[PDB]
Amino acid sequence: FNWRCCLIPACRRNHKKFC
Repeated sequence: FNWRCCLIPACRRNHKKFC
């Protein structure tokens, strides 16, 4: 997982806060 989510749009949309 890591910040990979931050790079993925559909994921960072719900985990913007992660980054």
